Amino acid sequence: MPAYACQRPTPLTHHNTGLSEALEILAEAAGFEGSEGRLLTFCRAASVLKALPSPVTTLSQLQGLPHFGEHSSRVVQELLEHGVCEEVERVRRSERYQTMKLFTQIFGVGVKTADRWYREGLRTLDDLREQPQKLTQQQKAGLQHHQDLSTPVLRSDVDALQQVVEEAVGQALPGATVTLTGGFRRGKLQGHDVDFLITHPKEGQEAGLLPRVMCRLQDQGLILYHQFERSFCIFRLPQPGSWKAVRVDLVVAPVSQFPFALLGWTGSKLFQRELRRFSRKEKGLWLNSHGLFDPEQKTFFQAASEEDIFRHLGLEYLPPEQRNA
DNA sequence: CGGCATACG
DNA sequence: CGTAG
DNA sequence: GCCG
Ligand SMILES: [Mn+2]
Ligand SMILES: [Mn+2]
Ligand SMILES: [Mn+2]
Ligand SMILES: [Mn+2]
Ligand SMILES: [Mn+2]
Ligand SMILES: [Mn+2]
Ligand code: NA
Repeated sequence: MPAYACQRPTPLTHHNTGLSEALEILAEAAGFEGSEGRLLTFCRAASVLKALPSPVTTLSQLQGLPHFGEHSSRVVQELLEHGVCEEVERVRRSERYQTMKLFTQIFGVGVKTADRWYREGLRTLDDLREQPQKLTQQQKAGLQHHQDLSTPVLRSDVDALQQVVEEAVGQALPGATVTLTGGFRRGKLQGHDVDFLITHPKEGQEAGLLPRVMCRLQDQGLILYHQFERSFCIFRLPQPGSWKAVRVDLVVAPVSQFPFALLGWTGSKLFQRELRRFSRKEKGLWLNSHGLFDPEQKTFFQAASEEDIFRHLGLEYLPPEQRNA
């Protein structure tokens, strides 16, 4: 088992679901306390289990696996022996965890804002609604639409959104293309948001495109909220006899950068952090969603595909459906 | 022990 | 500070 | 919390 998640296939569904979910509770709780290091370790240990070819049945099977030390191994041992881990259950039913999770899941609210609200005694969404004076425009939108935004987005929803985005993009710039990214590109059947990457085959024609796209969507009455190259919107998606709010991200990249932006926006989050860590620490190259930089020769690697990028990093190619780290 | 990814709005 | 993957 |  390789030590970096970008070195191993990770499918969407796997053979250690319960174990990985428990470790990801502890990872999330570490984040709510600001312990980014512990969050990462628990996230990586969870992802190792997702990559295994069969169920862990015995503690012996953890020996030699990367990111399993005393703590993550104890968690697994208790779940193997009792079907529950007392630490995990204590986190689950703690008022701190429940409230931080409820608050941070609001669009516009991060750990730091949720933490300050928690320290102020706030616990519920209606607590936040009673003092709108204390909210940003973005948070007011996230709270107004919170119920819809908590409802799973389905693939049928995605196909309808993509057609309307393509129609606005085609008017903004003939020849521009729309690619579905994020978790749907990794094969998920449901999601909590939809992500699109927009480019044009003639380098430079994409400049100025996103304002033109947004203005057209707004004029069609489709934009419930928006605020450049990245747009974090809330779309009005028609539904049987009604509609629902859906989070949509629209991103523009020049075709020279498109492989890097595709790679980054396709995720997963952990996969991209691990890929960039691997790039820098093992290969001495600096990766982001714009490009891959050699800091010794001071040159950018030209890529025509994701396959190019994996090759330039010395990694076996992984299709999106195996990047579910 | 230091590191933990790296951007944009 | 928020957002993204 | 774990790795190197
Ligand atoms: Mn026991
Ligand atoms: Mn997404
Ligand atoms: Mn998104
Ligand atoms: Mn840019
Ligand atoms: Mn230390
Ligand atoms: Mn970037
Ligand atoms: Na949030």
